[PDB]
Amino acid sequence: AEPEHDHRKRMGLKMLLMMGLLLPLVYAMKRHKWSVLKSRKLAYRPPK
Amino acid sequence: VAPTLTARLYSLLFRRTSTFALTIVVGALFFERAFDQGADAIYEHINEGKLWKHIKHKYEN
Amino acid sequence: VSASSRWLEGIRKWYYNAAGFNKLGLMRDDTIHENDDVKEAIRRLPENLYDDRVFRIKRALDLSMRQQILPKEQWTKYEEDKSYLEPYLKEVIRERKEREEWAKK
Amino acid sequence: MLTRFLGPRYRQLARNWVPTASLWGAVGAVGLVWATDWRLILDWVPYINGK
Amino acid sequence: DEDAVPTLSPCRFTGSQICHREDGLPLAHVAIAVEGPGWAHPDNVALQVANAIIGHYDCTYGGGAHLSSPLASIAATNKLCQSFQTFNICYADTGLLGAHFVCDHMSIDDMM
Repeated sequence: AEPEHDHRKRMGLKMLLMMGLLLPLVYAMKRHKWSVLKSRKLAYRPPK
Repeated sequence: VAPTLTARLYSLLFRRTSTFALTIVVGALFFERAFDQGADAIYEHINEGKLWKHIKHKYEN
Repeated sequence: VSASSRWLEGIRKWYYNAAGFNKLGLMRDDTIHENDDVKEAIRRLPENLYDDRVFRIKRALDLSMRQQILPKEQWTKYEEDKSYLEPYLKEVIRERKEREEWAKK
Repeated sequence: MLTRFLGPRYRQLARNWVPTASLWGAVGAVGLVWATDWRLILDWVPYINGK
Repeated sequence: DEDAVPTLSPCRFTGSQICHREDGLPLAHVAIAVEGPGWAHPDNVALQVANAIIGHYDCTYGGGAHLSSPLASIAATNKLCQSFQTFNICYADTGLLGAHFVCDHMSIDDMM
């Protein structure tokens, strides 16, 4: 029914180990560029 | 050596977007080897005798 | 004068706290949907109320971005909540409804 | 009609962008080498001849 | 003399942004800088040259399109500001090296 079986599970392991590197790294890449915005401090200074 | 090495990396390899790109490309070739090695070998070790790569010796020539 | 109208008030104060715009320093009039009637009443706001309004919203969208909330101290007390827009908004709709009756004859 | 571009400044400015342009072909070829698995070249590389 | 004369501490450069937004004012002032080496350093001479090449502009400058400086030329042709100036302020062991300008609200990007 499914000769690809062991080939697909092999790619799956890679997919799992690859995502396991990339997801933290892509996250670390976003977290960086938003770090400017995430730590910005507002002050309002109107007259009187 | 253990602190001033991210530094050494950056000067030599990361400043120039050429050497940056060269590093990622040179670095990717070496990674594709080491990964398709290691992970295939991880995948080997989790079956150990389910696969025709191990059976091979049974039916000779 | 009344036990029960203090209760409708307690229901109202509940829903207010429950809505939780307060939690991001907002006032009820900061939260209103901008339609044409609303848009104009913002136009009509005096300098200070306008500048205060832009700051409240700016502070809130900032919190909303960082998924946070004010100190409970710094939230907007239900009683302390001024319907600064109300009279303007009412005057706008009032003017529009006039134009609408005139358009009918 | 490219007579315009022949003078001292232009040769300084080419001479400026030369080490960069050098490395950009290094990037581009080695990428093509890796992406096609060029066989002919890659046999030379220790480690990477996995056969 | 003898008691509690201290030397200056070194000053940490951040690199960082301060934006004080006020649309009631008719033109924008931006001032951008990287960190300078300060008074002593031979690099001041060379930086000052590079600065000189970028130079300065002002809308009262005689003859605009034909200015040597590619900043100042494009600035004048495309009416991209009212003023700019390069600078290198020195302190002991540090300083501010960059430029400051002044322009319309729709120039701030192009000028940048």
